[PDB]
Amino acid sequence: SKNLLKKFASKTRKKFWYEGPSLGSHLTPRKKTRKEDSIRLRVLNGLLYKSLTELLCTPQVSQEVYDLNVELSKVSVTSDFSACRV
Amino acid sequence: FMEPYIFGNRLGQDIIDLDQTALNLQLALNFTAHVAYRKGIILFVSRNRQFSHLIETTAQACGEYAHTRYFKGGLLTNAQLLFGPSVRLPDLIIFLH
Amino acid sequence: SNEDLPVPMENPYKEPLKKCVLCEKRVDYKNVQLLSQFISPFTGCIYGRHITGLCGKKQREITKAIKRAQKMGFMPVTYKDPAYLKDPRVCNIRYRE
Amino acid sequence: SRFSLYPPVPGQESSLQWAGMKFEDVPIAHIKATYNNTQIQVVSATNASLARASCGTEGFRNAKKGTGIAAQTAGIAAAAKATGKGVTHIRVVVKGMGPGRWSAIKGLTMGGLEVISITDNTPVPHXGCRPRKARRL
Amino acid sequence: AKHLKFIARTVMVQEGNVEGAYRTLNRILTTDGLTEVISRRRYYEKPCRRRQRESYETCRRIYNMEMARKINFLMRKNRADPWLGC
Amino acid sequence: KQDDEPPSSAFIKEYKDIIPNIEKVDDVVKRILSLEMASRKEKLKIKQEQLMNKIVENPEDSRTLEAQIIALTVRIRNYEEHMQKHRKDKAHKRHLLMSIDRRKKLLKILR
Amino acid sequence: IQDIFYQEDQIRAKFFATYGSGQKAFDLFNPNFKSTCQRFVEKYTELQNLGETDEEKLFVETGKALLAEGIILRRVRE
Amino acid sequence: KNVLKIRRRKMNHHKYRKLVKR
Amino acid sequence: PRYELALILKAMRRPETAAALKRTIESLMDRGAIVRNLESLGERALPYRISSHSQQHSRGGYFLVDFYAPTSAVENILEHLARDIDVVRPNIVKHPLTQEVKECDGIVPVPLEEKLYST
Amino acid sequence: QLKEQEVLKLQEEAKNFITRENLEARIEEALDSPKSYNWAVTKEGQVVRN
Amino acid sequence: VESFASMLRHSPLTQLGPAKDKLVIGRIFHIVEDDLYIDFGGKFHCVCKRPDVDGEKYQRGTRVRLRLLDLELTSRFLGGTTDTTILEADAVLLGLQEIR
RNA sequence: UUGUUAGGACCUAAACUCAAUAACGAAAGUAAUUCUAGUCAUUUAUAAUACACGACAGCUAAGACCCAAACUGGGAUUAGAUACCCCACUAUGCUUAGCCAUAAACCUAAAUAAUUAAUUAACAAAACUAUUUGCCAGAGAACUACUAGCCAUAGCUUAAAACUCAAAGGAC
Ligand code: FES
Ligand SMILES: [K+]
Ligand SMILES: [Mg+2]
Ligand SMILES: [Mg+2]
Ligand SMILES: [Mg+2]
Ligand SMILES: [Mg+2]
Ligand SMILES: [Mg+2]
Ligand SMILES: [Mg+2]
Ligand SMILES: [Mg+2]
Ligand SMILES: [Mg+2]
Repeated sequence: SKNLLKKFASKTRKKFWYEGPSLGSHLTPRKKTRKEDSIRLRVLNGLLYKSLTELLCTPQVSQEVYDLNVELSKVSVTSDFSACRV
Repeated sequence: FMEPYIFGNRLGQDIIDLDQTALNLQLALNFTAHVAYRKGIILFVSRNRQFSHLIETTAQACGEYAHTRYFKGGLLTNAQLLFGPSVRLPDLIIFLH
Repeated sequence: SNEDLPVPMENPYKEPLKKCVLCEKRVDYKNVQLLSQFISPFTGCIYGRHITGLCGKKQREITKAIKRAQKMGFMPVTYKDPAYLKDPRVCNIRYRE
Repeated sequence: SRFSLYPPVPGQESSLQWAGMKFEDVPIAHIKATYNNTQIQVVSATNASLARASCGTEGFRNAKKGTGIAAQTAGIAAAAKATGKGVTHIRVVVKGMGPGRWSAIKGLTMGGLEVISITDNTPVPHXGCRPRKARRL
Repeated sequence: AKHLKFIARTVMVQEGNVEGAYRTLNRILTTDGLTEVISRRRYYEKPCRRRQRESYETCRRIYNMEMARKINFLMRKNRADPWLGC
Repeated sequence: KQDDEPPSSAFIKEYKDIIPNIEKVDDVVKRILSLEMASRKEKLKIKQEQLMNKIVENPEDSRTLEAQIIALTVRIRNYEEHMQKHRKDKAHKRHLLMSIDRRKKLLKILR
Repeated sequence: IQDIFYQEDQIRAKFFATYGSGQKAFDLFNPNFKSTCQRFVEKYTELQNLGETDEEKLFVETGKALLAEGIILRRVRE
Repeated sequence: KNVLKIRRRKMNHHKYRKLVKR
Repeated sequence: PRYELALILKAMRRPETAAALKRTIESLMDRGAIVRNLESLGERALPYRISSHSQQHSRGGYFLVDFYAPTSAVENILEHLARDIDVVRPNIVKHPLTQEVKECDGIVPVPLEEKLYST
Repeated sequence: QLKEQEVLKLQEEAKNFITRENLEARIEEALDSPKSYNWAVTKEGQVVRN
Repeated sequence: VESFASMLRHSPLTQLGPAKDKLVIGRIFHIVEDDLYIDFGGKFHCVCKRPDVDGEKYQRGTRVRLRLLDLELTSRFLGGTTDTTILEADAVLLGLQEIR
């Protein structure tokens, strides 16, 4: 009947989402700026920031690395998506 | 618009009635034969890249034409610019995809 | 007409619905050992249903039992009891180093 | 056969000692890290004051009083007074979330004190007092 | 106040690694949401303001989690070209 | 008040006709299943049944206008007792005035 | 769109729940392939033609018949 | 969606309230 | 109705604890109750320090009393128990067993389009 | 039938209810035998009782 | 002449039932570096990775064993009107089939 | 004054996490715990000159008072600063009685029962039929003047004309 999410559902749909089944040229292992690219690179930087902190302060990587307990300043992937800069 | 032709849904995968396919294929093959009989131009068109070489090889065997590459905007509506003054357009286009 | 035509029926292979780890179980305020499995060891804060993995109905049942146990003198508010630190881990959350 | 982050449970018996004292006996270093001044106090397990320091007492003033390096100096000063009184191991209860929250703990380590644990006691009301109104800028 | 001291929000230092313990305590408080709670309790957020923020953050989390699914889903097809030359 | 108020020793409507058949039941069991150890809601199910017998020709039917009117008279008298203690309860004051108006509407259709 | 469900599926669902998929691998390139499950359903049908009315009787008898044939049926609850 | 029509009413009511005060 | 008392008692020796449970259960009977069962849960450390009758308590004896009583007696019982000097904290609730574990067939999830664009 | 059974069950259960006559005796039996309502669960859903 | 309805009822794919966690035999028809394109008799092929053990054995025409998961990988996304498909199947390569 | 107190008092005020939930209620509104009372059947839509309600602010009397805070005072800034920032402290926010009856009281969606195809002004929230009531008829003047009713008295509801203009307004 009354949905609080309706107020902001349409605003966040252009800022945090794009339509169509298209993946960026950069996202492949191997131009004109687009808004979808900003979304496709913003989410990866957050996932890698969340996921690369689940390795430094966890035991999977190694025993010395686990002891290092390395917190991260920021994660930022290159627009070309050639490599990452953690 | 495809639901008329679907025999049913087998655990999520739509099945195509092969009886309607047989009737429709008979008409389509029959039409394609009279066009070829009358010496019309037939163009095979597809953008599926797995079958690009097969479809180009098929057209060459038939004696007809294939366009499996990127289709330029205006190829048919603006043919005279793209091809020349008196270019003859295809009389039939077969869309494998 | 045709003997081999498909027969209407409910899906024989329909997969069962997944249940929560507290489905069809009694959540009691006096069972502080079970309630402690859904709070934080350090702060004692109740976990959300995205961490606990419970359904809505059980998430509310655990929430009410924790608040009742805390307010009646059964469960500590600010931390998890050290006795229950060894109980199985059922929540998708990691805190160590 | 591993280290436990969880403090030795009070009232029980443990195998961990520091200079022949149990966890319940180690003196406590109370650090109040606010956004302007970082104060530090060390007390015995019977709640007797041993050392005290702060960015203000060290001599910093105004905006310098609330920097990381100002708290580090305050921690080193508190360590020196406590070390004289006979303190080698401290339990660090750090209240507050200001700039010298960590720096005060780093100064205490630089001053020759051995921190065995770090607690946090930042006040978190459970529903409490209305905070002051948002600043417009 | 009426609870026991040194059980809640307490971490133990391992091998005199006082920086590693402090980094662990912060991840615990950040994960339990105490850091965000203390940040927002410095000044008063009006009830209408609070509701607008929570509805926006919820919708941002939905569209972000959904965009992650779409990239992960469409990244399976990301591989060496099998039909090079056609 | 009203002529009839259910006694404290009366059984609830679920076991009203079941305990009499049972040959012998203890005093304690009779007290547990009486109206003394029940909520007020149970005491209202007994009041309604008594009125249906004394008024309706076919007490088995509860969907007749006469039965619906009896259902609203018990509620109205219940809401009135509620409002005598909770003088500033505005939700139940609305429940009382809306039930009175509902009864008047049904009495008009019955007439 | 009609969901395509034949009467054999009632039997097939039970076989997969009780024994899983046959350890022999499906070969979907052979147009006349007979799987372990399809042999179970063919025998289960034969017994039902005789007139057995109990599903439990038809399921345990069919298992015995295939055991005589030598097929390795593992009642894997896991 | 501008608020211009609301601003005209805003000024009318403000000026009217000051007239009543005088 | 059927009510479950949750009575935390002062930590005492068995002679005095038994006297406290006789005085308590007698009060329930004096309020028109029918006691059904008595359970002990053992003496333990309280989750926090409770102050009753000008004394701070860290340990108490946990007991349950199952009984029946009229709806009007619940308040009188809690009032009386709060005045007793050997009762750290009395709490009457409706008996849990009177409430029956519901039956569930699983979790059919809500779609995300319904969550955002909703009725 | 259901209500007759439910009434009969309560009559049998009422045999073991507490009364003034057996109060002191029932109090001592309770103190001797403590009860525990604590149990835990696993990721699978099994109940673990220590 | 057999009818289409009969052909579908007696089809190996109809006998397979649900394709989740089923075992099937496939054939490698295309290889791209260490990626194997395997036809298991369905509409869409699957793509697996060359196993470290006996890598050289997996050549074109080699029949293998698979554990199916989905016959087509598809999923509707928030705000979509149709399911997005990657035109691929999901299977886990188990190893070579014994010729015997 | 400050920091600590596993010291005492207080029960004022407000209810973290749960809540990534979307329940209850006519709306307003409502989420610390417990208990008591309690929501329910009119076929359905359709009501005012009647009745009962109605956030916040405000008024009346007696209390409360942790914190917040119009106003006010003090300090900064500025050409000025009757402001934004800093500090202090009131009315007030709380309780109990009564009044007041207003909100962007806005899902800017009247209610109800159908339909999804024989249907893109734009944007928003797909289109559209039927039934009943309410409401609208260029913009401003105008949440104004006068009238009547009201515990309202610098108030609310009801609500024009002269006169001016050739536009005002909505979406892209
Ligand atoms: S899924 Fe059944 S109660 Fe949670
Ligand atoms: K609105
Ligand atoms: Mg004007
Ligand atoms: Mg001033
Ligand atoms: Mg004041
Ligand atoms: Mg109005
Ligand atoms: Mg509102
Ligand atoms: Mg107005
Ligand atoms: Mg006016
Ligand atoms: Mg007037």
